[PDB]
Amino acid sequence: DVRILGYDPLASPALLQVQIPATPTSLETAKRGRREAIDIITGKDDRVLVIVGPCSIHDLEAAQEYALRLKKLSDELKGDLSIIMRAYLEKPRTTVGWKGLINDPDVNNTFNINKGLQSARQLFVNLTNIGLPIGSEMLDTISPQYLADLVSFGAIGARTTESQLHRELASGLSFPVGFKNGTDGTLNVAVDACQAAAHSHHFMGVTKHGVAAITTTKGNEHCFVILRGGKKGTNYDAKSVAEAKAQLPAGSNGLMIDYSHGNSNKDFRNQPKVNDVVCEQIANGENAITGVMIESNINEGNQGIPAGLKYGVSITDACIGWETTEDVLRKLAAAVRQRREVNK
Amino acid sequence: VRILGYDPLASPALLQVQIPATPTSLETAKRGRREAIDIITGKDDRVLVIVGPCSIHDLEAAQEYALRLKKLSDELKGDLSIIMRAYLEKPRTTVGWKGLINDPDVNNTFNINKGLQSARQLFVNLTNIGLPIGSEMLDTISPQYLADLVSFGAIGARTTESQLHRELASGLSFPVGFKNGTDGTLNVAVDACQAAAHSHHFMGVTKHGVAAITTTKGNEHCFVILRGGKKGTNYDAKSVAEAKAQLPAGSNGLMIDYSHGNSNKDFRNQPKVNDVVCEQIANGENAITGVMIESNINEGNQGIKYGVSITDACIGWETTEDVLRKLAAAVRQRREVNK
Repeated sequence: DVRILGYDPLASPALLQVQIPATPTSLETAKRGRREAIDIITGKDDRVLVIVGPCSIHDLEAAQEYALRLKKLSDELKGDLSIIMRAYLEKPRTTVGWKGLINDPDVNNTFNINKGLQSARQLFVNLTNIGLPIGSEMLDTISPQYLADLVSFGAIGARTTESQLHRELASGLSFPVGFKNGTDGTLNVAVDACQAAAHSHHFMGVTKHGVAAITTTKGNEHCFVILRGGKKGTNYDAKSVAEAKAQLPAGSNGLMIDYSHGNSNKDFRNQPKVNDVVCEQIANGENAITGVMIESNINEGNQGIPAGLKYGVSITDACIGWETTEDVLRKLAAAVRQRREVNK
Repeated sequence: VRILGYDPLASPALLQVQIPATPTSLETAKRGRREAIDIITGKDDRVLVIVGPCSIHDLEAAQEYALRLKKLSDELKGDLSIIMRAYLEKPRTTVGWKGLINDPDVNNTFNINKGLQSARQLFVNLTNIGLPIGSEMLDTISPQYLADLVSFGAIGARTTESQLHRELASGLSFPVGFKNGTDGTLNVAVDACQAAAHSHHFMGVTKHGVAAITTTKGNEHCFVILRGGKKGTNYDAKSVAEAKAQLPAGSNGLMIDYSHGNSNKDFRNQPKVNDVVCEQIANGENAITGVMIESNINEGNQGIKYGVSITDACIGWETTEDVLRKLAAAVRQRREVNK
């Protein structure tokens, strides 16, 4: 313990779950989000699954406002799109920086993780309680025990798609899991991850009672590849999509395309450009594209962490604002309708 | 719905009572760390060598290997500081045998409590003969059971980018080598060393086997391991010059893995990589402070024979002697250059 400063007590999952119960609405919402997401990625439904919302959540009330606008849009476009809100609680850093709402809910380097788990769970109940399903990046392998009952979708980030621990984690999650392609822009690691996660694994993990035990998973048949560009370039276009389709094994689920990150080339204004190219593929009969991801907030851009934060603006990566989001989604729903025409 | 179930797990503290370190084991681990630190931080002009099997599946074969390695270590100690690879955890490309801890019987029964007892008994057995050991830290819970015996940890190419493994390293009491990425570039290993040098706060399992919030202090003894990848091998002078060019101030010396990416998928290339690395060292390259060698009693591998790897192919004992004696010579030559 030369490099361990200390340990602080942590409430168990079971304890937090009693303290912050899911409402029946929250639970039905999470189940429905899972059902719709499965039906889409497995080709039973010809709608597109859309994971859309903030790069990260740092503000429960602004997250609620965003959610109410998203749910309204989602009610309008539900013939064409199954919408899940990005409610991301955990942020992998290039080196160091704010890791998200759980790790440091006060965003002031006090690292009050019990309050962070309380805030995260309260947030997930608040969003799902209005009938809006949520998804998050599953970065921590312990935190999902606190939150999994409320979640309809998990992502594994580009920096952890290759990680055996994250493939083991995904193999035991009760909802669909998207693996990002690697930061270098190649697909093989995400295809490999979906294979690995489809198998049962045995590994040490923390239970609802907060104790380590040996977990046996069943394997998760609802993992899919997310194309998110990378060093080798963007990969949302028809040729990259064809390339991806060629690498997918029998039994594979549909592809999801992330408009942001590697596919935006360091500029949120590019998300609508990626939309137009993806919509052209879909409208013209591409059925292997079953999902998209969009980094969207109330207002566009991002800001520094100095509290004196501007309302409704990301404190991590730059997002498109709400108004651009509505345009992009209506455009995407139009493309879904056209694809239906092509398929008849 | 996707959890079949949970089986009880002995706590780290329990297993530490059940399989105690000897005083020699503890001293050996401490010495291994001191020596590795002095090398990677430039205090000592010997080279640090992490050498031994791709993986351990057989404690008796590992012991006989250790006894040969400890004897060679005593011969070459003015020039090399040797730590044995005792790798218990193996990351797979998709699926396959994950190593001794996960499935000690190698038959898909997954008796993790027995794997942890075999792992700890193995680590005691090796350090008890005065030979320090090192392992890849894949599992973030496993180190609680074994850390007192370990002098070096590696983070594999597939997990150098993972925030969880950078957090882990920041709290380990020994030097940690981050492998470069599977694409063959070093940026992610440089970033990882930066990240692991900082204090972190995260949920982790304690010695009593319960989850708690850990605060780490940061690990200043992390270094980059050059291990090739898609982009090509990276053990040559140009690769080393490019690597030194991206190291921040305060960086530790580089380690070169002779195997994996650097071997073009062919264990017989490790002595060729040795020649090229020796030539740089002998001629005055002081940034190369460590090497890593996949070595066993007998050469090659086998699919799932005594002294032969069941994972990646290794060089055999005799080749290993020759490689390490040549390396030692290169170290002596570098001392001459630096005068």
